[PDB]
Amino acid sequence: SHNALKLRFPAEDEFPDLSAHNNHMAKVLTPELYAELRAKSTPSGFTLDDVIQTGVDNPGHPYIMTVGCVAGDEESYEVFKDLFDPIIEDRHGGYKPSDEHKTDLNPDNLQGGDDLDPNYVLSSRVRTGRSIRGFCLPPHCSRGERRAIEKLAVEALSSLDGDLAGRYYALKSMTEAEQQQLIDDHFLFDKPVSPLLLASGMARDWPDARGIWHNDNKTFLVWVNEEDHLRVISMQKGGNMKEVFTRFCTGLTQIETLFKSKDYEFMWNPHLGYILTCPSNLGTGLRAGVHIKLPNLGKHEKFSEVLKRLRLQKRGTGGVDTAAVGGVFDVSNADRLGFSEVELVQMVVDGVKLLIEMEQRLEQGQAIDDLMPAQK
Amino acid sequence: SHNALKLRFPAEDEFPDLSAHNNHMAKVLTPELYAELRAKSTPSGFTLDDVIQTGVDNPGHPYIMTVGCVAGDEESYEVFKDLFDPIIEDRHGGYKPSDEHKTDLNPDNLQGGDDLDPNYVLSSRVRTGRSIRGFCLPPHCSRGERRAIEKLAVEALSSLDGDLAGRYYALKSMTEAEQQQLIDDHFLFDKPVSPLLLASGMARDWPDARGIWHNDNKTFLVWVNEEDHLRVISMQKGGNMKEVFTRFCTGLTQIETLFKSKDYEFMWNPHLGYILTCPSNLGTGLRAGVHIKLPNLGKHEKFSEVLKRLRLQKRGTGGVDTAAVGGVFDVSNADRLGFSEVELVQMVVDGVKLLIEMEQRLEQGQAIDDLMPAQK
Ligand SMILES: Nc1ncnc2c1ncn2[C@@H]1O[C@H](COP(=O)(O)OP(=O)(O)O)[C@@H](O)[C@H]1O
Ligand SMILES: CN(CC(=O)O)C(=N)N
Ligand SMILES: [Mg+2]
Repeated sequence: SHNALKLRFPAEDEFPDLSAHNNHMAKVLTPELYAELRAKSTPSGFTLDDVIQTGVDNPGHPYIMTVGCVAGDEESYEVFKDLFDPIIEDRHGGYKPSDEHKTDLNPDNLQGGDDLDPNYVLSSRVRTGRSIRGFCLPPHCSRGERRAIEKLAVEALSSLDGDLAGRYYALKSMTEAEQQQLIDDHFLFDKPVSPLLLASGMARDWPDARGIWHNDNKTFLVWVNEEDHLRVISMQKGGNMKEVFTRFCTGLTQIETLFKSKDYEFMWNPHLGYILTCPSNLGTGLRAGVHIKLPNLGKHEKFSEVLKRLRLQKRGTGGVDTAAVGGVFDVSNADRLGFSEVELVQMVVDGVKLLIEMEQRLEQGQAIDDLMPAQK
Repeated sequence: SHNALKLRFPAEDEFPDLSAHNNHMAKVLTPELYAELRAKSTPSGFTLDDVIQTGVDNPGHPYIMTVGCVAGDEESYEVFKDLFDPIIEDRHGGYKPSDEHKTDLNPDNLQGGDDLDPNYVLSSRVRTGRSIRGFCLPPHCSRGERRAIEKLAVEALSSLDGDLAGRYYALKSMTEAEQQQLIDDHFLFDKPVSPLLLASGMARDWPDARGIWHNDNKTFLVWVNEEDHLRVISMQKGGNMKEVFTRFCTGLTQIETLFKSKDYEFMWNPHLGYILTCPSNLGTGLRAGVHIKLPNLGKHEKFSEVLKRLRLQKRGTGGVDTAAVGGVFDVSNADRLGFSEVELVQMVVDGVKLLIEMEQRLEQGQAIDDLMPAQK
């Protein structure tokens, strides 16, 4: 109806001015593609203008190119595939429209990874996101859908016991004390301040139906209705990535089984893996990483390059840890789609091991050139 | 609340005794203005008492006229504008509340200054400072904020390349000899001995989250978290001020670009230019100068007159808190607001040549007074 009104205007009159923009959406949205897709709509009523709104509002930057678009439901990726495919291929370094994504949530396929030198790895974690099929994604979901998702999530999470026994914390009723504890634990999320997220409409009705759940041992954490229906995180001190990944896989499996009993399932397909709001999170939507002490390597000229070759990413940290050590970094896999969860965790395990060997060499004041890896 | 307690005492009982003080703050702070602004506070909690403490604690300075107050966050200049505006006007030769700041980082607009006499100018340097919006300034920032700033600065600076490729050296990671070596060679900020630094609260937690980043040749350097979040410096031996300035403009613009790509912006506004801790560093926050041998002029009557005439300030060989040794004076532009960066460097280039002229004649007994220029 509203779209019907826009259709009365020539396509070029509604076409966004992206002359100063720098995001994936802007790169692919040609005057032709816009005229071609602007009349389309998903069953929930999500249109091309809805998909690209955030990319129009947020120009992005030359160096850091943002995605500039979001899916509003599972059908968005199909209906507007001519937009998403090029963006997906570009963002995930060559992932073709015909490629297949393999999912592997079997910890036993992981080789080693249970002994990352604790003298360097302070903590390990693996996180992902999931969408419940049948409901619209955060940018487009109604208060009703969101509340239904929250109910489904809470039921399941409250059924978990033993190692995964825990409790739910609704943001709405959260006390100052709970809020602080969660903040000290790095388990809290607030209303997004990022315009990329705000412009998509995902922050509507905040904090209605949003919540945080974590097990009593504080090694398993779930965020409900934030960027995606569910955000799942497994973590713990030390470098036992295998243990962290095992809890990750077990937790996801149990939750899924709980959903299936009520006839619900995660959004997933052979091409895009698990479906999520932002194209950059498709496939495994998995980020496996470690907080690692690398005071020597961190100050080395080829640090960023080595990470790149190992297909890893880094971020500095701002805690007392890096202050005392003089170089603690948050390192994780860079890939998301076209690699299974196992292969992704494997690259972090393998990558970290080499990082540690280099750090030790540097400690001894030796060279690390012979240890340099080739781009993987 | 502490301020609430103090508000229980009449304003006259809390009013500081500035009878033996000689700083800009002292020239403006009246009992009336104090009573009017003492109940105010910024979102961060910075109060008038916090703003003026250093000026109450420090009646004067052995080498320069001091401001006597500091800003604790970007909002300080607005909430306490009735204090700052008069000071800013006095410190920056008449800059009024209605005036506008102009920027000009175009090296090409600088004429000459590429060959200041090497027999006089030992080295040329151009520096400025930048504040990251959203964080409190050094007088008030928490250990957490300061650590966050260092984190952001290190990741950004690690992207510079070419002649600007560099490395970060955390203060806490240098040996005692390494730190003093950099200080004595005029590259690193001195130890927290400054009277302003101590009294304003900027020495807290030292040396936590403080450090210096610089390229291989140490011709482009960045101080992290000293008196300002960032102090960008370009320097080299000799008198080729133009090359120093060109490198300065280049590096500076790349730095801003890198921060923008991360959704961060420097504190700035049309009126005050770039926002820094000390009002004396507003606008361009630029201090361009040379280390110059002037044994004659140094011990001359109207030397301070020629400098005040040329809008130039003199400092010791080791900085503002030091005296000139071996006849080597630090001569730089005095004002920073109301003039563009190019105009500022131009005044230093033109000024130096007049200084060398006066020197060349004083060394020939031809004590000249005709060279005396008109105050610009
Ligand atoms: N022209 C110059 N050449 C070399 N070193 C300089 C020059 N100017 C300043 N320095 C050095 O910079 C340091 C800081 O001095 P200060 O007076 O505080 O300057 P600023 O405020 O600009 O940083 C000192 O160590 C000083 O020796
Ligand atoms: C107090 N000072 C010195 C300084 O800020 O470094 C002034 N320039 N007013
Ligand atoms: Mg200084």
